[PDB]
This record gives sequence, C-alpha cells and structure tokens, in this order.
Amino acid sequence: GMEWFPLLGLANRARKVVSGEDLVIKEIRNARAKLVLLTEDASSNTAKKVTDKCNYYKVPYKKVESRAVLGRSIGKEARVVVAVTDQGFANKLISLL
Ligand SMILES: [K+]
Repeated sequence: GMEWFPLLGLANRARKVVSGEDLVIKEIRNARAKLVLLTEDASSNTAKKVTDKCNYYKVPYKKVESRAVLGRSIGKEARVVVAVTDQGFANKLISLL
C-alpha cells in the first residue's frame, strides 16, 4: 500500500525528478512538471506558493506525510517539494496516491 515510494525512486533514477521549490516552480512554468509532490509539514508559505502555481497551470499535486519520507523515496535525507517531469511516471504515481 506504499508502492508510490519505490516508484518515485525509479522515476528519480530515470532522471525524471526535480526537487526544491525554485526548481519545481521552474518546471511548472516550463510545462514540464506533470505531477508535484509536497509534504504535509511544508511551511504554510511554501505550500501556498506551490499549490497556487500548480492550480494556475493545471498541474496535479499530491501530499505525502513528511519531508523524511519524500526525501528518502529518492535517496535523500529530506525534501519538501518535488516534481515529476514524465507523464508516464506521473500518471502511475497519481493512481497510487
Ligand atoms: K525541497
């Protein structure tokens, strides 16, 4: 019931994942982000800025529990926001979240 975790890792090793608020906003603006993942513990300001951007540009977004789990899913210690730049991986992740 946590298949999204290894899948996001697969997407990252396929170089289809970018992380960090600034870089994610860049992918959204370039129409390359097909799914954005943000943590429930993101700062109020960060969550607001990112979700407003996603909604404006019609990019789907989903939230995961913590920055530890999001970071670990892609081999890092912690991440607050990431973007998946491949439609295939995005569609699969959306159905698992
Ligand atoms: K981050």
